[PDB]
Amino acid sequence: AEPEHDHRKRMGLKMLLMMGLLLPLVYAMKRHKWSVLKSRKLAYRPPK
Amino acid sequence: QLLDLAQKHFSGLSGTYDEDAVPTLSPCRFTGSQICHREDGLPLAHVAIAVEGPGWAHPDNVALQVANAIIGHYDCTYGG
Repeated sequence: AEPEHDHRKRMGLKMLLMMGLLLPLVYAMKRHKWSVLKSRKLAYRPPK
Repeated sequence: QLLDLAQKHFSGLSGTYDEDAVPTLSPCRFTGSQICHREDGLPLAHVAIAVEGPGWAHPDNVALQVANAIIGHYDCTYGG
Protein backbone atom coordinates (compact mmCIF):
# COMPACT_ATOMS: atom_id res chain seq x y z
CA ALA A 1 0.00 0.00 0.00
CA GLU A 2 2.91 2.29 0.94
CA PRO A 3 6.27 0.85 -0.48
CA GLU A 4 8.08 4.16 0.16
CA HIS A 5 7.46 3.68 3.94
CA ASP A 6 11.16 3.14 4.80
CA HIS A 7 12.47 5.92 2.55
CA ARG A 8 10.05 8.60 3.89
CA LYS A 9 10.98 7.70 7.49
CA ARG A 10 14.71 7.72 6.49
CA MET A 11 14.19 11.15 4.87
CA GLY A 12 12.07 12.30 7.82
CA LEU A 13 14.95 11.63 10.21
CA LYS A 14 17.29 13.61 7.92
CA MET A 15 14.63 16.42 7.79
CA LEU A 16 14.40 16.47 11.63
CA LEU A 17 18.23 16.47 11.99
CA MET A 18 18.47 19.21 9.30
CA MET A 19 15.80 21.37 10.94
CA GLY A 20 17.44 20.84 14.34
CA LEU A 21 20.61 22.32 12.89
CA LEU A 22 18.87 24.92 10.62
CA LEU A 23 16.05 26.34 12.81
CA PRO A 24 18.36 27.67 15.65
CA LEU A 25 20.85 28.97 12.99
CA VAL A 26 18.30 30.98 10.90
CA TYR A 27 16.82 32.32 14.22
CA ALA A 28 20.35 33.43 15.17
CA MET A 29 20.69 35.13 11.70
CA LYS A 30 17.33 36.90 12.25
CA ARG A 31 18.12 37.99 15.83
CA HIS A 32 21.53 39.57 14.99
CA LYS A 33 19.96 41.48 12.03
CA TRP A 34 16.99 42.49 14.22
CA SER A 35 19.24 43.42 17.20
CA VAL A 36 19.90 46.94 15.77
CA LEU A 37 16.17 47.51 16.32
CA LYS A 38 15.77 45.35 19.48
CA SER A 39 18.27 47.46 21.54
CA ARG A 40 17.51 50.85 19.98
CA LYS A 41 16.98 53.62 22.46
CA LEU A 42 14.64 56.57 21.83
CA ALA A 43 14.79 59.99 23.44
CA TYR A 44 12.43 62.92 22.82
CA ARG A 45 13.98 66.32 23.12
CA PRO A 46 11.29 68.98 22.30
CA PRO A 47 12.46 72.65 22.23
CA LYS A 48 12.04 75.48 24.81
CA GLN B 1 67.09 84.20 22.01
CA LEU B 2 63.98 82.01 22.47
CA LEU B 3 65.69 79.52 24.82
CA ASP B 4 67.01 82.54 26.78
CA LEU B 5 63.43 83.80 27.12
CA ALA B 6 62.11 80.34 27.98
CA GLN B 7 64.58 80.10 30.89
CA LYS B 8 63.86 83.76 31.80
CA HIS B 9 60.07 83.38 32.10
CA PHE B 10 59.04 79.69 32.34
CA SER B 11 61.76 78.58 34.75
CA GLY B 12 59.67 78.87 37.88
CA LEU B 13 58.08 75.46 37.46
CA SER B 14 61.14 73.67 38.99
CA GLY B 15 61.43 73.22 42.84
CA THR B 16 59.59 69.87 42.88
CA TYR B 17 57.34 68.32 40.16
CA ASP B 18 55.05 65.21 39.75
CA GLU B 19 55.84 63.86 43.31
CA ASP B 20 52.23 62.79 44.29
CA ALA B 21 50.27 61.85 41.06
CA VAL B 22 50.96 61.41 37.27
CA PRO B 23 48.18 60.99 34.59
CA THR B 24 48.67 58.91 31.35
CA LEU B 25 45.88 58.43 28.77
CA SER B 26 43.80 55.26 28.67
CA PRO B 27 42.73 53.79 25.28
CA CYS B 28 39.21 54.66 24.08
CA ARG B 29 36.88 51.97 22.76
CA PHE B 30 35.38 52.65 19.32
CA THR B 31 31.80 51.56 18.81
CA GLY B 32 30.21 50.90 15.44
CA SER B 33 26.94 52.65 16.22
CA GLN B 34 24.32 55.20 15.03
CA ILE B 35 22.89 58.44 16.34
CA CYS B 36 19.87 59.81 14.52
CA HIS B 37 18.49 63.20 15.56
CA ARG B 38 15.36 63.50 13.46
CA GLU B 39 14.38 67.14 12.88
CA ASP B 40 11.98 67.75 9.93
CA GLY B 41 12.11 71.54 10.49
CA LEU B 42 15.67 72.10 9.34
CA PRO B 43 15.97 72.40 5.51
CA LEU B 44 19.09 70.24 4.96
CA ALA B 45 20.35 66.95 6.40
CA HIS B 46 23.76 66.56 7.96
CA VAL B 47 25.31 63.08 8.02
CA ALA B 48 28.80 62.15 9.29
CA ILE B 49 29.94 58.57 8.86
CA ALA B 50 33.27 57.12 10.06
CA VAL B 51 35.33 53.98 10.74
CA GLU B 52 37.98 53.79 13.45
CA GLY B 53 41.28 55.30 12.44
CA PRO B 54 44.70 54.32 13.86
CA GLY B 55 45.92 57.49 15.67
CA TRP B 56 48.62 60.20 15.24
CA ALA B 57 51.72 57.95 15.30
CA HIS B 58 50.74 55.33 12.68
CA PRO B 59 52.74 55.37 9.37
CA ASP B 60 49.61 54.44 7.41
CA ASN B 61 47.94 57.88 7.92
CA VAL B 62 49.76 58.95 4.79
CA ALA B 63 48.03 56.33 2.55
CA LEU B 64 44.70 57.16 4.20
CA GLN B 65 45.20 60.86 3.46
CA VAL B 66 46.04 59.98 -0.19
CA ALA B 67 42.83 57.88 -0.49
CA ASN B 68 40.92 60.78 1.10
CA ALA B 69 42.49 63.22 -1.38
CA ILE B 70 41.22 61.05 -4.30
CA ILE B 71 37.62 61.22 -3.00
CA GLY B 72 38.26 64.80 -1.85
CA HIS B 73 35.59 67.35 -1.12
CA TYR B 74 32.78 69.18 -2.97
CA ASP B 75 30.67 72.26 -2.41
CA CYS B 76 28.00 73.91 -4.66
CA THR B 77 30.32 76.94 -5.33
CA TYR B 78 32.96 74.81 -7.04
CA GLY B 79 33.26 75.75 -10.66
CA GLY B 80 34.35 72.36 -11.98
